[PDB]
Amino acid sequence: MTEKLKLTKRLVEEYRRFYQVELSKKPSTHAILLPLSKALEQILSVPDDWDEEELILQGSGQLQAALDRQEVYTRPIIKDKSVAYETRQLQELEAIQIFMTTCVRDLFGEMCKGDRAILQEQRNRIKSGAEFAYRLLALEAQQNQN
Amino acid sequence: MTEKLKLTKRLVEEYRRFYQVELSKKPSTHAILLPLSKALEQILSVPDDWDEEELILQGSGQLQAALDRQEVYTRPIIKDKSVAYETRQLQELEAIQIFMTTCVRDLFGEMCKGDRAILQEQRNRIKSGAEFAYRLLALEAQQNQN
Amino acid sequence: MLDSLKSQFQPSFPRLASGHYVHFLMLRHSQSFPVFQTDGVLNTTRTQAGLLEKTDQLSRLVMFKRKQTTPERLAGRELLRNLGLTSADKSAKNLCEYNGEGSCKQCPDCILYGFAIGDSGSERSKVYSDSAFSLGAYEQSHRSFTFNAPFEGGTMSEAGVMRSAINELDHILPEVTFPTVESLRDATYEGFIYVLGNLLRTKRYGAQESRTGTMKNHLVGIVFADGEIFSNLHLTQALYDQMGGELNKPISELCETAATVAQDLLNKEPVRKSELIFGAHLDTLLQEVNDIYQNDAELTKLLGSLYQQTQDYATEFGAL
Amino acid sequence: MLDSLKSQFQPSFPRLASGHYVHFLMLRHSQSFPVFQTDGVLNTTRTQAGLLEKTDQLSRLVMFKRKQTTPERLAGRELLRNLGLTSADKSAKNLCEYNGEGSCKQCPDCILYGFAIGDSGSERSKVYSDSAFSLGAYEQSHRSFTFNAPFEGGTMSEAGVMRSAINELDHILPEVTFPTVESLRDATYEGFIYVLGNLLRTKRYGAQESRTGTMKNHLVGIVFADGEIFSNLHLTQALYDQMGGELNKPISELCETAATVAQDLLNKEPVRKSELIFGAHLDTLLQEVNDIYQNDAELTKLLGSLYQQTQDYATEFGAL
Amino acid sequence: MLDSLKSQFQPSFPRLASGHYVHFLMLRHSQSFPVFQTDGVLNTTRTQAGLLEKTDQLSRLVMFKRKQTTPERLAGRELLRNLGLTSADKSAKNLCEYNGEGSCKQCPDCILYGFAIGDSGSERSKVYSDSAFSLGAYEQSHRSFTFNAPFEGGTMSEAGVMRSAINELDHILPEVTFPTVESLRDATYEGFIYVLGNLLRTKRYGAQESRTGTMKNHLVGIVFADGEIFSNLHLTQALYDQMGGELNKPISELCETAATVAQDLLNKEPVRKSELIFGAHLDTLLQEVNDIYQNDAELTKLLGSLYQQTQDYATEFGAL
Amino acid sequence: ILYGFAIGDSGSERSKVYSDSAFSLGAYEQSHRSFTFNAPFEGGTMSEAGVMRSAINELDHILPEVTFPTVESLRDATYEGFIYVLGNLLRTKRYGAQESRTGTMKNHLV
RNA sequence: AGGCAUUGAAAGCGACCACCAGGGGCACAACAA
Repeated sequence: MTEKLKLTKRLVEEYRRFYQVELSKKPSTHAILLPLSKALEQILSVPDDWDEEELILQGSGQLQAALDRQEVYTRPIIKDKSVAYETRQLQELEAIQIFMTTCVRDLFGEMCKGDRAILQEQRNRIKSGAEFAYRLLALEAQQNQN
Repeated sequence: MTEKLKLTKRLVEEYRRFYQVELSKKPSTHAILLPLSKALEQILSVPDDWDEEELILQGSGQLQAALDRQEVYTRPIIKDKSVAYETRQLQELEAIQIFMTTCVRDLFGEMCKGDRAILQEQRNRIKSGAEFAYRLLALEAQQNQN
Repeated sequence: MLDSLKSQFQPSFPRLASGHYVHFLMLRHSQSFPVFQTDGVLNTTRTQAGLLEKTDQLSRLVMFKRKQTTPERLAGRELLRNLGLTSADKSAKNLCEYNGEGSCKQCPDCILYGFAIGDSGSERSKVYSDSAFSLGAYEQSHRSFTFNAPFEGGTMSEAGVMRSAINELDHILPEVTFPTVESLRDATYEGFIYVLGNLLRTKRYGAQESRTGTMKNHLVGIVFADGEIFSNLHLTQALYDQMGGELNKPISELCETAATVAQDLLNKEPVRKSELIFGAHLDTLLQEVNDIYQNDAELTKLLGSLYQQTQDYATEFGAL
Repeated sequence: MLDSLKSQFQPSFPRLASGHYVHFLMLRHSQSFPVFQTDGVLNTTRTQAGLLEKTDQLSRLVMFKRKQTTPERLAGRELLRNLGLTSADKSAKNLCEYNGEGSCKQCPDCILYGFAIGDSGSERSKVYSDSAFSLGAYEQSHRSFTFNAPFEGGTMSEAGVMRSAINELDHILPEVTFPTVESLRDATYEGFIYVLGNLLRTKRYGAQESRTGTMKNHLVGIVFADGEIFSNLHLTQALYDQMGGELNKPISELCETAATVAQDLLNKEPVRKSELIFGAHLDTLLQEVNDIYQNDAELTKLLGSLYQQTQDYATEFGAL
Repeated sequence: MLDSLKSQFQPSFPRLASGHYVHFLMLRHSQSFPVFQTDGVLNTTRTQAGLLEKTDQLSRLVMFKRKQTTPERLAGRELLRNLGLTSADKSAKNLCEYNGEGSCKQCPDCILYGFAIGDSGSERSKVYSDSAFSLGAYEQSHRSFTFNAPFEGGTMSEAGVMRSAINELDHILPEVTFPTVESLRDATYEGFIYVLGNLLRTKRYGAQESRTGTMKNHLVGIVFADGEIFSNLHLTQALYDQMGGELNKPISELCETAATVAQDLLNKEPVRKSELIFGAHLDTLLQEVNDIYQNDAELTKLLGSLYQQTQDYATEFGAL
Repeated sequence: ILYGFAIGDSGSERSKVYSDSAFSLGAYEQSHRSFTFNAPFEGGTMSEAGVMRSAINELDHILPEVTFPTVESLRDATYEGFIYVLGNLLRTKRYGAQESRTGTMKNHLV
């Protein structure tokens, strides 16, 4: 199947589903690509003998335990007052596990061939494309809402 | 799957058999990880100048002593069944001892290389994996019928 | 001593070098818990423990390449600014941005330690380092310390929520020793007093300077030679070999063993060695260099001269 | 030892080469973090692991071609300048610009390592060299280090805004070995001591020489021969197969394994071999070459003779 | 082995051809980054990938027409000068200037590889050679590297003026294979040993021999025939088809496959095949030839005899 | 501006005031004791309502008359910056853990 | 000297930066007989 290429927009929309900042706040690159920076840091930092399925629970837990280190203004699931908080959390933990499995299989495993040296040389380039893709998606929402 | 997926699962399913905060209380990270925190703390707080089998028997007694301070609704192996004191106490002791066999002979001894330095730089990540895995299991066990 | 050595150096910086190396051979003893890190862990590498005996593997800490040149270098720039030979104000004609397009082309820092971006080309360093290694094993030379950062209320809660400013950090212990060689190519006598001055006068290394990383650089030898001598790793392996794998011995004894190993190794290098300053000749040389750096008139004369020597280099051979 | 070998060399450089190769078989061990790069990444290539038993594909680092001749030349040229045989000053009668139009056409570097630009023609190098490969696989032999460059204020934001002074680079680890066979075609005895001089006396390789990339060249044999012996890749693969791929062994054991594979490879070459200098005969050869390079009167006698021989070549057969 | 092969050959060179081809089947493996260029790019051409099955077009590298005969020829001439059968000094009765008048017109190079400059006619090469093709596609088989040439002061600016010396060159990767048949017409037995000697004793091929282009020639068969067997492109396309393009196989499995595709093709050629030296008979014959080329008495006798044969030919039928 | 800061989009500034870790002049075995501490139920006993709540452990505390020689430093200051920094050194007294109960010290400037 | 009782909650980082300039052919040989 095709998933050996063309990943980057789905990778960003899959975290934009649970974490956001508006470009009207004039945010840092560090505040835009925050979820992907935690995911790539976890993949590259933990010992290289560990394989895919242990990384996902660790990297998701590194990202749930780091978005709860920030303001509910940035969480467009936990901020929906229409829903009971345990069911906000059931949605939150399935968004993070679905993003972070795309970061461990699709990004690291397929797009970077599962090699930490290939991932490391092109980390800054991957990140850059996610910052631009985030802005591109932010400029879609104001189009569909008007 | 086995070589780290079963290790990273059983690391929490072996404490869920003897320790459970029910998640609707919205409990702390410190309250969920109470077995693994005191197991990894007991493993780092002594050097490898004496053996893993001495470490299990001293550590299992310490973990069973900390859960003698817990309220009984947190110990499912005493709360969730009605059977004689000496037999429910023996199964609770063998669940505590077997959890401490994986924690020393697989998590510390193989996955952390048997080396305190690579475990110590990794505690926050193996804690965040175990944190995430506990909620991923507990909220699945609660909500999979919905 | 220095009155004899003036003869060994060049009269002005040359266009290309000529094999007039001077090597400073030193032990850098840790005090006050240093941090040498790059990716959030202390830097370590697997190595052979010794040379002939003690062939077994040992992981040792590494003071990675730049972390030992740039503390020296910046302590030099500050002295050039105390003496008024270079400046920090953007209105001044002798301004020197450290790292930028904005750099001077002509101060002692730029011509000795080198520069790279700009339109006026670039200049390779005349002072040469390499990464330096702990004489001991990493397991017996580090400890990790928890740190916290609470609210001024003396608590980790301000609204009854927890502040989450907790982590632990890996620190190198005191009395850990990194054996090092820095080497200098085709300098003048005043340039030698500038870089030697930096080795002696700079004390703080690595991360978090404001709180840790004070070090005792004991200079062990100064060797004038026709080429470069042994690596830092080869000196650490030779010194662990000679110390018998029992490094847990006094700091003066470790310095005298290093003087004895350095001279043993120098006899095996295919370089002419004009002058070898060890023992009482080094203790006397250091004391009269320590005298230069304590007398305001001599230090201002010597470093004023280096400035000119380097403005001349810049205008004759450098970035004009 | 060397008193016997003068019989095997040519008495002066010949117009065309008549098959008098001297080969230097050596292990280049990393000491501290070299950077062997082109196009902004460590050069690495896929190869068979070893010749016959270990037949899996294996990515290994490549010390690409010039990166192990250029340090040899530039250390030699500096010695020609210390000895005053050549000069750096643009007025002088014995000037040699490197790698430029104003190159000398008659000094020992020019005849032994060659030149090409300008009207007087070109000369091919008498020193022959090859790309060298890491004995181990790339994944166990490199590490990536991040680096930053703060403003001298000790911050990344002195201007009130972040510097953009942060990126990462890949460096080869210590104890990584690159097997190599340099060759010298039709030299004099004095040319042999000059080229062997460089191999034993040069220490720095790759990018960032001023900060990194010290290496320890262990010469494991010298072989006088009627032709060219094995490629670097073939020696690398033969030594990996001889080590059974368990490369985590002491450097001294790797050097005797290198000697004892190299002799078995030499037995399979359609080349007459006149003097295979290995082991205890190489130790006494290298100790005799050291006591040339350690002695002022002996080195200046010997390399001056090379100058004349090379001048004579230039004015009889070369560039005139 | 060679003691039986002596029968197949003719006793002296004839004036007109008489059949009697010997075909040297080779795989040439790259070992270290060859450059095979004309006009500043790697020579490359579009061809069908393989004969019957994988009939898609594919671009492959071309080891062009001379690049696989001048290395052989010049290495044999060096041997003729080492053995003293020819000389390179002017005012000697056995001179052989390459590519001029004053080519010897009597030595084994002049007779086997031909001459055509000046008075006294021209001689057709008895060694017949061809352009060879990479078994793999150009995209899997090359890389571009950048080359710099900084000033000797260690940077790409010399007075703040930049140095215009950065280009890139394309080089063929290691372990890429070039299938070949080179062919010898009307040789004597010593002439066969000379030509075979050149094929086993040569090691460098491309541009920049001084730094690059070591190769490993595996002779995979020797076939005695009345005339020319399949083309070089045809062996390459047959070998590619036999693997289906699964070319990432170790070099022994690749040489053993080449021996079997070569025997399949020989059975479809309208040529009487007197002798087919393959496998255990070939790795005995190669050993018996290594025993000649490692022995001064055998080699001086054998090529001295060729000299007479080629000189006899010169005075009876050739230029004398 | 004197002791430094780092979180924010506004920048960071390194401390002008420099410290080491300080070390005890005497050895550890001559300069500490470990003290038991217990936390009863305020009815005055370890029985909470019929069964003991456990709250006794020991903690290790440095003795009085133990000296930590130290050298602080301040760079590129103004005179009023020195009056602030020397002031803080002279005026503050509560150093360690458990400020509310212990770790009063006297800094003697020598 | 006894019974007893060796802890307990929480927190597990946070911000920003992921480069910068300048070089990108230089010399000659285009047939020899």
